[PDB]
Amino acid sequence: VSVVGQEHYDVATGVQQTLQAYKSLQDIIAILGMDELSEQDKLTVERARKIQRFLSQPFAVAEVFTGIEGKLVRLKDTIASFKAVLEGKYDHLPENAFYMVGGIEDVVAKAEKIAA
Amino acid sequence: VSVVGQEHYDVATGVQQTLQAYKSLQDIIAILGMDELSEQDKLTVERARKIQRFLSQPFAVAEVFTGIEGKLVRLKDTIASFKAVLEGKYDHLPENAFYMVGGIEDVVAKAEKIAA
Amino acid sequence: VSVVGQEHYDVATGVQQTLQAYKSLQDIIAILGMDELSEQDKLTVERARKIQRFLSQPFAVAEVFTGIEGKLVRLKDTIASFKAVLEGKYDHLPENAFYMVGGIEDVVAKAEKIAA
Amino acid sequence: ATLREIETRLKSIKNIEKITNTMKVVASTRMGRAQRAMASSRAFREGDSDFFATAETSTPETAEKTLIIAVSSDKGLCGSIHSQIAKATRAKLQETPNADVVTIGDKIKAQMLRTHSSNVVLSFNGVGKEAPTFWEASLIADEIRKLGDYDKIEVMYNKFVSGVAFEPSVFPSFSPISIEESPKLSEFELEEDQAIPTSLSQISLTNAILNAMAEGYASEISARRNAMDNASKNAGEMINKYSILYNRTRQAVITNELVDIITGASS
Amino acid sequence: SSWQKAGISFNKYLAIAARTVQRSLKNDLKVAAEKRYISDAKVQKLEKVSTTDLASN
Amino acid sequence: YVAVGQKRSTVAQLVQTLEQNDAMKYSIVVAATASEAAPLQYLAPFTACAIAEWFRDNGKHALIVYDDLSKQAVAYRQLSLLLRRPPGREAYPGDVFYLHSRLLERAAKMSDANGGGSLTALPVIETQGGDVSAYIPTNVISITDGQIFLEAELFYKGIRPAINVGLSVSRVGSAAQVKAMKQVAGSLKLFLAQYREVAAFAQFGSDLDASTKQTLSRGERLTQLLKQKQYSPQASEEQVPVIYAGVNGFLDNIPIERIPEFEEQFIAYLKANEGDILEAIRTKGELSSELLDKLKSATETFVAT
Amino acid sequence: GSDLDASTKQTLSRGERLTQLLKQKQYSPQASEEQVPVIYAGVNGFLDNIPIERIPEFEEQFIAYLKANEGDILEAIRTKGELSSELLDKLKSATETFVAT
Amino acid sequence: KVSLVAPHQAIFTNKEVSQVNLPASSGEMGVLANHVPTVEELAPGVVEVIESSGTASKYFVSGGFASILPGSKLSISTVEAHPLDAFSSENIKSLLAEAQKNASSADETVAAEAAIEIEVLEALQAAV
Amino acid sequence: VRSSAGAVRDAGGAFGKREQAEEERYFRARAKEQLAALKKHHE
Repeated sequence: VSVVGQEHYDVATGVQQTLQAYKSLQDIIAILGMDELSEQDKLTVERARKIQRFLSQPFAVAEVFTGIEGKLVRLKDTIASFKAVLEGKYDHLPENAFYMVGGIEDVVAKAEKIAA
Repeated sequence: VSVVGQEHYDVATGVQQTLQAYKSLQDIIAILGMDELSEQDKLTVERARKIQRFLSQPFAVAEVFTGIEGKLVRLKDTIASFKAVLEGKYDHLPENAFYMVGGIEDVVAKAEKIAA
Repeated sequence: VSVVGQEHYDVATGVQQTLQAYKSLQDIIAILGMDELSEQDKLTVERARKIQRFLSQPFAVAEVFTGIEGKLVRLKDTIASFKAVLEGKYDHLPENAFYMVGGIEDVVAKAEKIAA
Repeated sequence: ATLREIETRLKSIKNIEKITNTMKVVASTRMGRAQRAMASSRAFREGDSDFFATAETSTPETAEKTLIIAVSSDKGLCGSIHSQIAKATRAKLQETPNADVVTIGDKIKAQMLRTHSSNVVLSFNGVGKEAPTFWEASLIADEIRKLGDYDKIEVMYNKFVSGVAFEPSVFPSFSPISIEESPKLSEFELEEDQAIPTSLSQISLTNAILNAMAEGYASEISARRNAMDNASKNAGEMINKYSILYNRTRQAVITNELVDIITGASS
Repeated sequence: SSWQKAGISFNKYLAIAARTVQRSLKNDLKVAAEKRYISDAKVQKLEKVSTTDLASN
Repeated sequence: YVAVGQKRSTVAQLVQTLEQNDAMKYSIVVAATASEAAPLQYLAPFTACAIAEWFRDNGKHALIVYDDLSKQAVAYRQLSLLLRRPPGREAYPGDVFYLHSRLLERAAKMSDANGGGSLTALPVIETQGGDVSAYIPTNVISITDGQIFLEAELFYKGIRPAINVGLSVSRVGSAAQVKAMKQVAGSLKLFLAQYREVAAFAQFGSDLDASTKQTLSRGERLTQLLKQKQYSPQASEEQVPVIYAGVNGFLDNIPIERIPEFEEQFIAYLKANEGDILEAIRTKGELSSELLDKLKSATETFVAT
Repeated sequence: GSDLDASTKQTLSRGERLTQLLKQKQYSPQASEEQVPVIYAGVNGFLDNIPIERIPEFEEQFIAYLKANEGDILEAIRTKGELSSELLDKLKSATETFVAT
Repeated sequence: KVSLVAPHQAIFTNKEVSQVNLPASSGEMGVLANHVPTVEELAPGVVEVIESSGTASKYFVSGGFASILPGSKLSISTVEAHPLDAFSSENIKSLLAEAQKNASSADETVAAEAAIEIEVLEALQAAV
Repeated sequence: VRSSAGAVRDAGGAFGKREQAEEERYFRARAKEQLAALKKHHE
């Protein structure tokens, strides 16, 4: 918190806590199912899948294997997009809109084009 | 298929595919049970157990350790008995009627004597 | 029975059989209660609780931690006290009368002084 | 069968044993609350349907096939819960395969579609999660797609005969034409102006649906506790066998690695 | 009453009278009583294994 | 602090942080990087223990921190393999268990006839993948009188630091602690052990009973209150007031997310309103009958806002 | 036990037919002109209406009809090694008409 | 001897009663000792069962079926059975005002359900 | 006691393959309902 700031420290701790909690809840769904999850456990499973695909961006050197163009996100755009998804501002969007995208601007454009 | 024919090649691939599906799902049948399967997995588990016991024939040299007579099935009789059990013609018989027997003639005679 | 005699072998086998049955029945008593049993299961569960605390006597060097005196039971006194409790001679005594005691004489003096 | 493969299999089997033991303890607490609802439904069924026993209400000939209702659940992991309900309805449908089937669960509708897909006329999902009440039984009876135009109306469910095992029972439901054609139906002071035959016949369908759902939920919860205890006991035997193999592989890995360093240093 | 003219019988009249009497009484005495007036079962009329409109509520 | 096996950048960053907080004036630093020979890194444990033994033999106290114990074992085995010697288990010499037990047994507490000094040994055992029963991990845990385990799964959840209560234990017990902190640690040990075994029922909160709901609410507030930030140590008077409010039942009415804000608000209000209760718990080090009644009245009046 | 997902029925049926069509026998190699016509009918959904057991007979019948009738489409994929706008429209129309015997 | 059992709990259960002035479908009738077998329906009224002396419990039943067996057994099977003190006077006036305004204002079963609810709310408020 | 943070998906056997298929089937069904509701709200 003394190098990246107080705002960037809370975003890194919140993303690590949600990803670690999803591993323990995934073991119970393989034996009991989704009926044992409540309202808080159901929203945490959907937010953990979208946060893992949003961090994977297409590189410029790997354009021959992926096919899409390369995207480069800055440091200020990556911290603002991760804090808005953890609060409840992008809960209505799908998981395919954040996969192989850039920041918060590329996630909103991919959701409107996939629904048409 | 160029040495044993097209009929013997299809019977060998179908019998090996049913035993591989039941062996990979052994972690769920030994922990949760056989009731956790679906409709397609339940029929494949019953046919795999009868096909494994039908291939074990009593040899002539092991008559003092088993008590039964020696069975020597031919190449044409073994291919016709495995294709009829995998198509659904011997699904009403028990699993003990094919254990330590010969071909298709010995499996029908053992099921009638045990039900009398 | 060839090293400790026939009398010591019968008392050791009876105490080990009652303790093994009470330990395995601990999972069924917490989910079905204590009154949902038969006549033979209810009498064996009451005697098993007092027999587990009768074998734990207070040592002479541990008098500053428990407050009770040190009891040094011999081999003949320990075999006579365990055989009388398994036959029904001490079935009317309480479960706390055998705790922190040693021998057949210590159980009769602690039970009569607890109430009056 | 190396050191990394034995550690991943032993750690995954230990997590399944803790989830199976926690599910069995949670099933025991839910069985106590469900036992009070099953006792109240059994006492109310003997008093509300007591007029049909004294009047001898029975069916006769078939009128436009019949109507079957298979009450079950939508979730699994309950042992032979869906298998026993599907086997009982298939045996009674041999003499009358032209009757309709109304499945009240995802587990009963999946097994009935593989044998008689054309006989399924109604499908209800979302009833095996929470406990049954009077609102769920009254809503399914009014929207059963003309339930009063059948001669026989059976309710296939699972009756808990004990506190460990169960059995698949059945209860018949009379229509409006069979309630007024009883033997001693005129023994009570019933008003002929208002609806008395059609009202008492439709009320028995909602009362029997609530008793079958309460008894079926208690039997499914009791069967799930036995399956969870068997899964936790089977996981302990597999963890004990894997621990013996991991202990022998750990000692063999230390002897094989020390033999390679001793052979290279002596040459 | 005149409930026989509509599509409500003795089963529908008893459920509507019991739910209306609970809401008109004391508001603090509604413990373990609101769950007996709501459900989530969707009755889907199947035909031939297709189905029609999944009616609920 | 005996840095053994670390790089050059790790030794310079640790010495700069201690000088800014006035902590390097009375702390010995034994620099022993991995860029030197194998004789300098293997003798770093014996050289650091000899300099710290002068304070314990005079009348003062010392505290050695061998960081790390895994790096010291690799330096001793490297010099023995090149001197034409036979090896043993995990490519180590015959005196593998005697090399770590001889340097750890010298840090003991002397009696009153020798001077009254003591010496603490804090060896850090760097494990592989959480396996505490290895070759060098089992030899350092059997010779020491206690071990503090640290798992990688609890550090990413929110526990700072990740200290497992079910795996870490001390052989001294409550004999080497203050009397004021021992009264609150007795009741907290039984509540933390019962909540860990029943932690699997937290996913099904709609089927909790009376005794199950009380253990889950009290166990979650006690684990979150002990989580502190980096370079933020507390004294004995501030930790005794925070442990008494969670063990009695004064923190059960607050939420789980408000556990971080309640630790700073209760510590700041106790230093301006009830300063006599915090100063008496540090000087005397115990709690009499008058200290228990005054602490319960101050915590109940501050929990209403 | 899941039998729903109407949108996933097209992807599940096309995946089983694509794996059986790509499995060749021993000493039976294919060229670039015969492999380009078989991969286009399985990826565009033209092989979803055929059976699973007739996947072996459909590969030999499609290659034989393209060598005697529309022989110009098979020679252009091997010489040029690509397909432009005119080659894509001629390959899609010949594959749809050959599915109905 | 009464058997007033509801669909959630049992009130009378065992046979330990004498009089039962429960509102049936016709009028405010009352079962005595060995009454005639009248298996008539019950309406939303006050089911006060006089136990021997004046220990009657004003159970506000919402309707059901008062079955009378031939062996002096009265099985008053209703849907709900709440006491008179379990209904607040402040919340009872709000339900009667909302049902009167919604009646004769829409279509389908909205006007039919509001007319039956206004009659049951007026009888329970006058017996407080 | 022992570490088991995500040991089911890290094994890769029968329990590991069933956990990944159950999560992918539930996410595919929820994506169809979210995409259809977003297109109707924009017009």
